Amino acid sequence: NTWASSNKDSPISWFKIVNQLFRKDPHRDIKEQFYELLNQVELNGNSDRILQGCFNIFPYVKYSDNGIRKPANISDWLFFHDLMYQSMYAHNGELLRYSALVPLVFFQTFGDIANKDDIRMKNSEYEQRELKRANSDIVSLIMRHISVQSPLMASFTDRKSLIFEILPYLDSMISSDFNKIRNLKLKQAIMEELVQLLKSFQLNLIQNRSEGFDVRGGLTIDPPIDEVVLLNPKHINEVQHKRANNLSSLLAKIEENR
Amino acid sequence: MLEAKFEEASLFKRIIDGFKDCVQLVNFQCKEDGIIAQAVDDSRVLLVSLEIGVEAFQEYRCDHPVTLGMDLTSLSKILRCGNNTDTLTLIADNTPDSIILLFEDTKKDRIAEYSLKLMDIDADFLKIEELQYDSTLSLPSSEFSKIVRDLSQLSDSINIMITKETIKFVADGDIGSGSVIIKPFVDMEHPETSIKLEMDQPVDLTFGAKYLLDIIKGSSLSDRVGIRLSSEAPALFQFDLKSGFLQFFLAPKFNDEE
Amino acid sequence: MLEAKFEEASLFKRIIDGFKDCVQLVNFQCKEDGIIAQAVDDSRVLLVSLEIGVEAFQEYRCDHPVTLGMDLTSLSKILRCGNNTDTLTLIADNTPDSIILLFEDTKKDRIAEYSLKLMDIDADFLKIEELQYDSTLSLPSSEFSKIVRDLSQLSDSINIMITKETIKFVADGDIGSGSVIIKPFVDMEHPETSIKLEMDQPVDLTFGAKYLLDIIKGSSLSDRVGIRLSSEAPALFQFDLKSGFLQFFLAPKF
Amino acid sequence: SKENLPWVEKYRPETLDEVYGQNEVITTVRKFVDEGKLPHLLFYGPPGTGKTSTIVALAREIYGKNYSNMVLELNASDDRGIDVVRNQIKDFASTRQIFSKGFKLIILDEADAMTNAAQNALRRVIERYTKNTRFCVLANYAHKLTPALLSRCTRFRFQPLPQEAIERRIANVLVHEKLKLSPNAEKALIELSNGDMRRVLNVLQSCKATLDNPDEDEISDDVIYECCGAPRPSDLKAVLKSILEDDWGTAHYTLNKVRSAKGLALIDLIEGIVKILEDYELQNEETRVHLLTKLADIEYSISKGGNDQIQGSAVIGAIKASFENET
Amino acid sequence: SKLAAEQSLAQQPWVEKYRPKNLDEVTAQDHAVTVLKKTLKSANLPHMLFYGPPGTGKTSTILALTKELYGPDLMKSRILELNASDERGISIVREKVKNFARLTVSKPSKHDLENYPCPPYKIIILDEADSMTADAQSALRRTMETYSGVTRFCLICNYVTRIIDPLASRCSKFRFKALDASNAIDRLRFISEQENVKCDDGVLERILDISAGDLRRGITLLQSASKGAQYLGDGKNITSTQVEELAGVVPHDILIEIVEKVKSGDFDEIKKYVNTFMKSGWSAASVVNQLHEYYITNDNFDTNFKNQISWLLFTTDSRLNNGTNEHIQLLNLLVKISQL
Amino acid sequence: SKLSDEDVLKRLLQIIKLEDVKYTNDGLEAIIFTAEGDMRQAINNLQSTVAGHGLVNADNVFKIVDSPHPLIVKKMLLASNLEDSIQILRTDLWKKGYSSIDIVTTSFRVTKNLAQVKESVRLEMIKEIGLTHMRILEGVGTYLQLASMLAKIHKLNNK
Amino acid sequence: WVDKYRPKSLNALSHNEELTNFLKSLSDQPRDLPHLLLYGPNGTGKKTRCMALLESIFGPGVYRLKIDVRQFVTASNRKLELNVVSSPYHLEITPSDMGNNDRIVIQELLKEVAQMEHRYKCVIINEANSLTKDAQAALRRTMEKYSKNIRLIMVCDSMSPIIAPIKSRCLLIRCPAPSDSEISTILSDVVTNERIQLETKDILKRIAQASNGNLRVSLLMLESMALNNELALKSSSPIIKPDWIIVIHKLTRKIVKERSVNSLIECRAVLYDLLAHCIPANIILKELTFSLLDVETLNTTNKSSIIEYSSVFDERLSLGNKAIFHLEGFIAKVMCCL
DNA sequence: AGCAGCAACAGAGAATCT
Ligand SMILES: Nc1ncnc2c1ncn2[C@@H]1O[C@H](COP(=O)(O)OP(=O)(O)OP(O)(O)=S)[C@@H](O)[C@H]1O
Ligand SMILES: Nc1ncnc2c1ncn2[C@@H]1O[C@H](COP(=O)(O)OP(=O)(O)OP(O)(O)=S)[C@@H](O)[C@H]1O
Ligand SMILES: Nc1ncnc2c1ncn2[C@@H]1O[C@H](COP(=O)(O)OP(=O)(O)O)[C@@H](O)[C@H]1O
Ligand SMILES: [Mg+2]
Ligand SMILES: [Mg+2]
Repeated sequence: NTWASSNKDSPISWFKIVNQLFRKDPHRDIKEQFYELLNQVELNGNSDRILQGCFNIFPYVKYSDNGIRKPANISDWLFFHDLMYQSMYAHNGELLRYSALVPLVFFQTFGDIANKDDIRMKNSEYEQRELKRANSDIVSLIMRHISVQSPLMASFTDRKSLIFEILPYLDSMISSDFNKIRNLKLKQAIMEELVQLLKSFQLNLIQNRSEGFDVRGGLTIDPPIDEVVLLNPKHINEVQHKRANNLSSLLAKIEENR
Repeated sequence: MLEAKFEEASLFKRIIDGFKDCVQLVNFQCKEDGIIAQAVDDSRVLLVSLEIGVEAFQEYRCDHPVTLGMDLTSLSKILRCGNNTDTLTLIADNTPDSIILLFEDTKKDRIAEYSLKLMDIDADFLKIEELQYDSTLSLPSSEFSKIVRDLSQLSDSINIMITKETIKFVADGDIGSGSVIIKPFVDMEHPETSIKLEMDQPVDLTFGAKYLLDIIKGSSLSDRVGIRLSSEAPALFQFDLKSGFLQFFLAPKFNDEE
Repeated sequence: MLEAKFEEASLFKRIIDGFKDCVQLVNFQCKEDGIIAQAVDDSRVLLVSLEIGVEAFQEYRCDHPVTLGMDLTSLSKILRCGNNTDTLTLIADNTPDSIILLFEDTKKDRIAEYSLKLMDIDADFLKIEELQYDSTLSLPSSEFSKIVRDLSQLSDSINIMITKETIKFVADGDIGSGSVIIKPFVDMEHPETSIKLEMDQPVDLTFGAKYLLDIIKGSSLSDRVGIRLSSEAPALFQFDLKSGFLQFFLAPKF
Repeated sequence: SKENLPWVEKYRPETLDEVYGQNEVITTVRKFVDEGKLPHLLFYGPPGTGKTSTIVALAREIYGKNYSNMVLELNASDDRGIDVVRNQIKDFASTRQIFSKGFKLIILDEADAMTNAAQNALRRVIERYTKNTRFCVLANYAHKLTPALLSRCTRFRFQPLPQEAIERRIANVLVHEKLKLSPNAEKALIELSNGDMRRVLNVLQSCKATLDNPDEDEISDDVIYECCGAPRPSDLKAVLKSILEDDWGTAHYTLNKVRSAKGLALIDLIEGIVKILEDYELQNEETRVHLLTKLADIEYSISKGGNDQIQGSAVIGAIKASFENET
Repeated sequence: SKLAAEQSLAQQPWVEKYRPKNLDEVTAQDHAVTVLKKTLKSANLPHMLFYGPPGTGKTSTILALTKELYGPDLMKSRILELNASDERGISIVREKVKNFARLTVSKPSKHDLENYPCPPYKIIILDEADSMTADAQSALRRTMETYSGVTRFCLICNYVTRIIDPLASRCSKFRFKALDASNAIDRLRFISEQENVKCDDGVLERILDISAGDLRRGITLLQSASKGAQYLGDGKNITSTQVEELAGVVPHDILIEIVEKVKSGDFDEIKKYVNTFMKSGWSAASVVNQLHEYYITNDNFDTNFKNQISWLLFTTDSRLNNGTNEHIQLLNLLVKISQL
Repeated sequence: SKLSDEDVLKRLLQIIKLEDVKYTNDGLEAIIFTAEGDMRQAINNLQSTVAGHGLVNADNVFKIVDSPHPLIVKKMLLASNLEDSIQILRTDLWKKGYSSIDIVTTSFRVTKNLAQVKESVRLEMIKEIGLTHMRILEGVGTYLQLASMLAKIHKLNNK
Repeated sequence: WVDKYRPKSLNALSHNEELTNFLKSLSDQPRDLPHLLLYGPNGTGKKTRCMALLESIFGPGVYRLKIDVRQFVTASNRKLELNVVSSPYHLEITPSDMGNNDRIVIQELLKEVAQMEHRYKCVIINEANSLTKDAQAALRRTMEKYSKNIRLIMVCDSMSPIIAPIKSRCLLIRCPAPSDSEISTILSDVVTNERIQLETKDILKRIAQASNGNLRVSLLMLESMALNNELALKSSSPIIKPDWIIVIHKLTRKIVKERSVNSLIECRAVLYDLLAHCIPANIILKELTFSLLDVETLNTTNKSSIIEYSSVFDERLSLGNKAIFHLEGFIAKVMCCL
């Protein structure tokens, strides 16, 4: 148990301040608690991380609920914080003094005596930002591939239209169950059109042979469209099993054409 | 195979000093009549082209041409072991993954041997040299270096203008303007200081000073520099070697083109 | 108009080397008896003052004084084309927007000509030199440079103390203290190595080492350096030229 | 020659007797300098009040005509960092004068744009070197200065120029130039100044240029209003009356014809109507709340562009709905 | 030389082809050009700050002034033009602008002083000063205050509020007025006659009416109408309907349908009609402006309704001026005005 | 910690005794009031008043060293009627040359450090003082924006 | 497929005859051509019409284009990497492929292309709505200084984020979405060329009624449902809807079914899963609001508040950068309304 | 999504020694 020297010279972990922002002590004046919390938020200088902590915690916190309006009032503050944070890169940081007020709105609105347990937290945003960057880089690479092959397609394809319209249909076409098609000629014609589509988008079939002793090196599409299109974890498993048989047939047809 | 022994490692070191900095990748090719090498910078405004005949070597054997590409930086990093007076032998098999540089002192004593990793570069040697250029001139290379070093300070562009019996270098920028005017002349007291000029048509071209600065390095290989200019093609700056030459082809600025 | 031709571009290059770094703007003025130039640093503790008489030139013509201000950095950038042995001619009309530097080799061959943009500076030449200084001393400039280079390492302040027949330079800082003591002496084996001292009153002044370091550059213009100190004014360090001089006036640390 | 400088630069005060408007601070500074005790000064005030002119004339009176050499004047145009402080300001404060004997002066003009580290390094330079040099900090906003630096200097607030001093300066300019000015024109000129001598001098030069004559005539209100593009009180009150009493379509037509006959701007009309309605003795403050809120919203929207007709109709509707609560 | 310039101007769009070259070509901004012409004979040009709506002629006015001042020879040596396409941070303002201001004026030639006044100062203009950060703007304060003897500063902007108060006080404020039909009909008719634009009686005045104080957009619309009338080759005159068709103006009948759907109709019918109307590409700003004109001009609605319609249109325009979705804003506006 | 009134008064009395200065009780009270626990600022204001007028009186101290900026702002925000706050802002702050940025920023500080009113109304007043700040930082800083901010604060206080 | 059957000239266009005639009029004299801005609904065919107009201004080689790469250095040595679509007569830039570094690429690339130069080289700025205000301000003067060598053809879907100076500096051309009849006629030619089997023609009309004027979406959906019916469309072939539209519909069902914080958590999770898969938040908000208004359980009082909150939070999202921070707020406000 | 202030590392130039 070592903490005395910490109370002596160290501040309040931003996590401890977030858990304190959702706690009300019934034995102290609400105004004194508010000024103590304001001083702790100001001394920390990291108002953004405290607010992101408050944003991740508030849905799991117990708060006397009438119609979940409290959340509607806080979306307007959070929007005010985002405007203020954008303006900090444009203007000399005079606006930084108001950044400590937004976390204190959580204490006013959601602070309750019921919140005795510390809720642990994480950083979904850094993971979402890195994932959004990776997905944007994949999409930027597909858009470059279209620009090099499809001379006209590139003029009609916006980044948003590519993500929401073109890629989901392209993936649905590749993942379609060819085993239901009894007509061999029609199966061959569809496979020739799909090989032409894979060529127009420059989608390479790579045999991932990274399988420890298990006799099925899964075929993967490069770039992996699957990571951009497949939002639903249930659909990922169904699509992976169907694709494995289709991709082997498509690879054999690409090799035949080569 | 590649088997070329330079009497003095110094010659090869100065040659590579010429490719140095201005290019990253160099493609060498040895053959029955010698060694050639070409390197193009990323913006594609400068081509460095080398030719070393069989007679420039103390020993040269080639029964089967070999083409090899490499990173210039890696090569120069290794090119300071020649003691200048050391003997240097370039060695490679017919299907190399590396190039061996072997430096040896006269006596059996110190043998420094390197095995440099090669890069795969699509063989595509350019043959952009012209039959006739609008104007041709040669002058001491140290003089050309001074002319370039003067003007460089004033602008990122140095203009070369040629009229009958007149060569004029000009730079004009922020702090002001400068010019160096030279006239053809035969010095019998030693003709290596003469300034020759053959003009079939007046020329007036602009080059990016950063590139001319890269080019002046050739002074260390030859006393004189030949400059061939045309309004139809990249300019040629040439530094002769005993059996060979180092050439720099530089595209004139269109208005903004190095 | 301005029309001054230096026999060797080298002399002008060394003179400008003296203003170099320690000042940004220089105000030149050519006239019937020569050229003068003054530059003051931003903190106003150092004044660099030049005088080149008509005889220092190979050719000088002036029928109408011209004052011109310029950025020294721009000037030095251009001042490495002299080949040292090249001939240098400074040229300007009576109401100039630029100053022309013309370097030419003996033969008609190569002619490097520059047109430097001028700056407008309120003409206000200072005349802070004193009639008499408390003490005066001269010694080889290379010796003075070494003395300054020694002590500089120890502190940002170097003290100069003068008493009868004694000159003492001292620095004292973090790692310790240092001192260089020199005594007046006449060397007939070659008097350019002698150390003269005329003291009317003992002096003891402190200067910022960074400034003394700027000043030592004058060694390249003269074999000896004259140092004049007073408790009433900036110290004067002077480097004589053939017909002229480069002077550095430095205010003592309060 | 001084005949080529603009009127704002040509008529810059060179002595402390030419700085009008500021009397309580000018006399105190003169006494400080005559008696000898000149502390570290902090001239805080709006632009165009005469802080730079005051400190320049003060340094001139202190050091003479050689002011440009015995004073270290730094501003936002020059690089003012922590290293710049450490080297230049400390070397200036620690050393002495090269031209005469006396204390030094460091004029940190527009020091509200300095870095916090620079002020933290300078606050100990002001406290250490205080027997041989002084510090003068000029500021328009006192919030950009650290409290430590703000507490080491004596603060002087430059009030906006009053009517008497600005009229005295106008009379001085009319004496220096072959120009005549109407009394009502002079009053209108003082009205559109807000205590800013720069604006007065600029528009005076501009209306002298507008005269088109060899200056045998006078400058009336029409010249000033047509040159500065400012609305007249007559058209202002006419638009306000048509908005308050007349019909919606008639009010729209009146506003359109007023803003299109003289090319007036909607923002100037907004500010004028705000200034006029400030004297209106009104009922329960709800009307004032609605009026101020809607007018400020419309002004902030105009500050970013949009449809001028839509914004004019918005102003009309806002004023009307605000006054509908007064019944 | 000059003939190449004439041909390049003749093969240039009408916006650049008819750019004012002299201070007399300015048709409506007379108050500013009068002072600019008077100071042309004197030598006391002050620091200026042009501000106003876009397309009023600020850049053209300053270019014509600099030309009439310096001549086509000194036009390229005594001018420092900095636009928004260049870097204008604190570093640039401190180094480049200050070095150009501290430099001396270039010597005029013998042919310059014989035809042009050749003032003893140079001009540094900063176009689109709205993008300049306030610290880089405050850095210009003493730069323009101390070197005023050798250089003069001309700021150009659209929103005068984006420039700090000290800079706005140091410069003389010149407000450029909107170019409506009244003060620009002469220039529009001159442009039409110089290009043989055969139109009807009320076309040009209508064009500026669509321009809403913007001569550049009016000249562009006139050029488009002339091209569309020359392609047909019928030899007839341009009509106001043909002009308002290519100007993005919603036809009167389509607007009357919107008024009927707003007056009579529920949320579902209004939403369906808005979804159908958004299929045909129309700018929401133009629809809001036309609805505002119709509602405020029509003498058939109560004043209490008029205050609310004006405030709602103001809010809708303020929201649309921020890059929002036109469909959502238009639907919200129509729904809010339907509840009235 | 801050220096209480007694300590600064004792130090100023010692300095006056050591310097033989003519003073009065109200003048020293005004000096200590304008000092706000700042001994250095107190001694500086005392010396400035002495060298500017000779007699340390409340009138001289107030005419040379304007009253504390935050106190007038607090009295403006704590006004009960809109017209009183508007007149205070016009005469005390705007007619004396105080910039809008200083007014709004001083305003924010006063509110944050306010204790007369509750927490929620203080947060709403701080929110309103913020929009006016954003508009003034965008260059829309005028008297109308501060008037609208005061009107919104009063509307919040209007239940 | 959309790309296999696309017009390459002005005479190959099959809808908006008045727009084709206006384009022919504008391309009659190509040298005295001002800058152009094509605006209208997304999927109308403005990017095809701009290339068709270039095919009239220049030779047929305008479609033979190549993709190159260009590197840029900001303050950091970070080498902003941008690919360029270039042609021997024009070039295409899409500043929507990066963050706040649009101004650098715009100014530098356009100045290089303008300094190097029928007689001019056309420039196609794709998705001009993503251009930041600073990049638009930088392009403002570049549009006017170099008007004899560089002509801009900016393709956008809404002139709302485009500043007024840029709007004035170029002609504005509106591209209205094609009528359902023209879409049906195009789908007819496509299915007769692709050899599809239609039991009844009216299904094509329904495709138009499911596309809302979008031809790009119409042809893609027709081809997607032609693969499910095995190249033979019947009388009751199901309509193939994208996955994100189904997710948004399920989200609205969850919204109208349950209004609580526990459901707000899973709503935030769904929003995160949608945003992480390259789906813009403005389109998410638009579709969510439009499909929430379609809920017949709500009344006019609920729908008015919903559309007001959607407009407010659309302004918030256009003024903010953390899109989920506004999306969750809008969802919470809708939950509080219902 | 500036700047700045920084500090550290690398390259070039000058001086000294062999
Ligand atoms: N009190 C005054 N008396 C006479 N002229 C004045 C006065 N105040 C300002 N002026 C005029 O306005 C010009 C500018 O004055 P400045 O001192 O530079 O303004 P300022 O008070 O320093 O405000 P800034 O520089 O924007 S922070 C002077 O050159 C005078 O022409
Ligand atoms: N007053 C005018 N008289 C004649 N032509 C004008 C006038 N104003 C604008 N124009 C025309 O519009 C073109 C554009 O002029 P500009 O000066 O660039 O407009 P602007 O005020 O700069 O708008 P910006 O740059 O968006 S703020 C000119 O080349 C003229 O063809
Ligand atoms: N004139 C035309 N006739 C038939 N189909 C067309 C025509 N113009 C475009 N299309 C097709 O209609 C769809 C329009 O979507 P898209 O091309 O993305 O639009 P945009 O050109 O605006 O980007 C595409 O399938 C396109 O090939
Ligand atoms: Mg000032
Ligand atoms: Mg402009």
